[PDB]
Amino acid sequence: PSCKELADLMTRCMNYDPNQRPFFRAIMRDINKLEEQNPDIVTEVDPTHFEKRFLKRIRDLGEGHFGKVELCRYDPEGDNTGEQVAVKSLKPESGGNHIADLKKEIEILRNLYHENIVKYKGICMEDGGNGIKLIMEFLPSGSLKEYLPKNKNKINLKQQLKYAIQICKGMDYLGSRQYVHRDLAARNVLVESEHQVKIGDFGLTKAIETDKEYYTVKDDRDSPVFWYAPECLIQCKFYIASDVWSFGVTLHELLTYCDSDFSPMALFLMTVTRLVNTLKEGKRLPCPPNCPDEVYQLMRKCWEFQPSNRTTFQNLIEGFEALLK
Ligand SMILES: Nc1ncnc2c1ncn2[C@@H]1O[C@H](COP(=O)(O)OP(=O)(O)O)[C@@H](O)[C@H]1O
Repeated sequence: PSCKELADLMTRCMNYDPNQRPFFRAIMRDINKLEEQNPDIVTEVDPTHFEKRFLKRIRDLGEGHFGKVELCRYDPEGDNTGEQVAVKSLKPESGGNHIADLKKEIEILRNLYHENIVKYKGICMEDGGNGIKLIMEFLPSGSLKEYLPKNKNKINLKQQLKYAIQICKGMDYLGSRQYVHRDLAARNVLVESEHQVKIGDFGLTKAIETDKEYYTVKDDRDSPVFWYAPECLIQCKFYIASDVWSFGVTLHELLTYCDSDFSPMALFLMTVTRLVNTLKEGKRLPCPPNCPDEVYQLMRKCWEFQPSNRTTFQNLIEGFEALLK
C-alpha cells in the first residue's frame, strides 16, 4: 500500500513462514490502535526482469540458427550462491532483424502453461532497446539426442514408450490454441531428470486463422530439408498435421537411440526434385532394424503423405496406451 503504517501490518500478516504469522487478537488490537493513531483519511520488485550487470558466465553450451544459449548464474549477493539459468540471447552477427522475432517469441512463452513445456523464468534487456535476452530454466540432462547415446544400454523399452507418449500431450496442447511449431526434432525436445520431457524453444511459431486452415511462407530456405511436409513445397502452405510426419520421424529416431548414420538424411540415398518424386511415388523409408512390429506398424499410418489420413494426437496416445497396457 501507500501508507507506511498499513504496510507494516500487511507484511506481518502475509509472512512466508506459517508459524510466524500473528494471532488474530493481536490483529484486532493493532487495527484498533491504527484507527485512532491516524486521523488522516489518506518502486516494485518485479522478479521477471533481469539486468546484465549481475549476470555471471560459467560456460557455453548449445547453439541454433537464430541465436545462442549459455549457462549463467544470477547473484546480486556476495556471489556465494545464486540460481543457475539458461539465457537465450541473440548475437551481433547479422542481427539486423532478430528483435521482432525475439519479441514475438517472448510473447508466446508468456501465454502458455503445461507440464511438458520448458518453464519461462523472465526477460532481460539493455539500454539500447535491442539486446533482449530470454532467460529460462536449465536442464542438466540436455536434449534426448545428447542423452540416449549416453545411456543406450541402461534404458529400457518401457521408458522409450513413456517418452514417445509424453511429448504427444504437449503437442496436442500446442495444437489446441491453433499454434504450429513448424519444426520438431530430437535436438529441440528436452529431457529433465527421468520420465519427464519438455518441449524446447518456439522460435518459428506462427498462428493460423479460423478462415484459413494453412499458413503462408514467403521463403522456404530456412526449413530443414527432410522434415518437410509435401504441401510445404507443392503449395507452400503449413497445416497442423504437417508435424505429424515430424513426430513420426522423431519416434523413429527415438527408437534408434540417435544412431550415427540411421537418421533419414543420412539414411536417404537435385534434393528437392528427388524428394518430390519419391513422395509422389511412395518411396517411404522402411522400418528401423530390430524394431518391434506393432509400434512401427502403428507409426506407418501417420507417415502417410495425405494430411487427411493423418490421425489426431489423441488417437495416437490412445493407441500407444492400449499397446502399453
Ligand atoms: N533450459 C535448458 N537447459 C539446458 N540446456 C538447454 C536449455 N535450452 C536449450 N538447451 C541446449 O540447447 C541445445 C539445443 O539448441 P537450441 O537452443 O534448441 O537451438 P535453437 O536456438 O535453434 O532452438 C541443446 O543441446 C540443449 O543442451
